[PDB]
Amino acid sequence: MQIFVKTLTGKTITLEVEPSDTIENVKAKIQDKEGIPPDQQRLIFAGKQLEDGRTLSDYNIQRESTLHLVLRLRGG
Amino acid sequence: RTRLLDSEIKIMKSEVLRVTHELQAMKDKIK
Repeated sequence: MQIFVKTLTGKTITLEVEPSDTIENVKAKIQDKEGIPPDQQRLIFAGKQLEDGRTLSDYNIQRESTLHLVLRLRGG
Repeated sequence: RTRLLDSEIKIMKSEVLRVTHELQAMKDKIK
């Protein structure tokens, strides 16, 4: 199924996934499109933090729902 | 056995949060 990954840069990313897939596989797909490693990636669904140990079905993430993308921001 | 597969899903999800929990305190102590 398709989902939406909305950034805070006004940019919407679409990924073809399955409802039983883990979050880290989705972050691997984001790395496949972009080259950003998953430790630098954070995902938010309806104000809730996503953990890589669970699946999309565990958070009831379904076809073409909207995610949020915030990046790891460390300085110095 | 019906709710044994649903309660194991609650145990496996929170135990995976403990892997990020010990990683949260292991990362906080450097800075």
